[PDB]
Amino acid sequence: GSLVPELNEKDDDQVQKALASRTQLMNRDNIEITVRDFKTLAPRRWLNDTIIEFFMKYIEKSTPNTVAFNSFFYTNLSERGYQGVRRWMKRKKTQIDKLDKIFTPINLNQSHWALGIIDLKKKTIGYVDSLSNGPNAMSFAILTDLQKYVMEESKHTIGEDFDLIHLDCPQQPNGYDCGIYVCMNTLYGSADAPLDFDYKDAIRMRRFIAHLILTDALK
Repeated sequence: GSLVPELNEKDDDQVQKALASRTQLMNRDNIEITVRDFKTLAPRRWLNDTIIEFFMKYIEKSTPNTVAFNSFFYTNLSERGYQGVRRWMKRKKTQIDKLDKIFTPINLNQSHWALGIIDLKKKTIGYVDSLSNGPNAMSFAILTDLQKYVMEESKHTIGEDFDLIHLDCPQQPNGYDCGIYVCMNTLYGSADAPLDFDYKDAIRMRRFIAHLILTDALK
């Protein structure tokens, strides 16, 4: 009972084959994944938005009272404020007051992948970064924006007294696995597990997402 499973020989081979066609692999929940996107899961590649979006949607479907927005959520919120994201929640067929958590993947400066976690139960908003400098101006803004989102989306019933925290997490050994670590932090958060994974667990994530894609995991 760990969270990211080890693939069996048939499933791992299905991944190798799809990675070698270096073709559409999936079109569900309005996410088309090609071999092109699938290959960003290949060893040492930058995970693209589409893979992030797949994984968010998988977390949503596999976690009660949980929303996990795609990377474009935070970009619209940042650039346009609450008004630019005002229908996003309703499109999820739920109300913010009925949630345990909201996950927001954050693409800082086209490259750096980080995570926001709004815990409605714990009444915290966390910034989780695997290539973390400590608190900075960007992390403060994220936290501030995510707080404004809670306050707005809830018609000002909740969020104003949330703890704005910088949540420690496992630090990546390299400068390209941000994406996978966001995914690792999301899965672990969604299970209320401590962020105590290591780099070997992160490499298995790559194979896992690839498996979920190939086995049409979004039902």
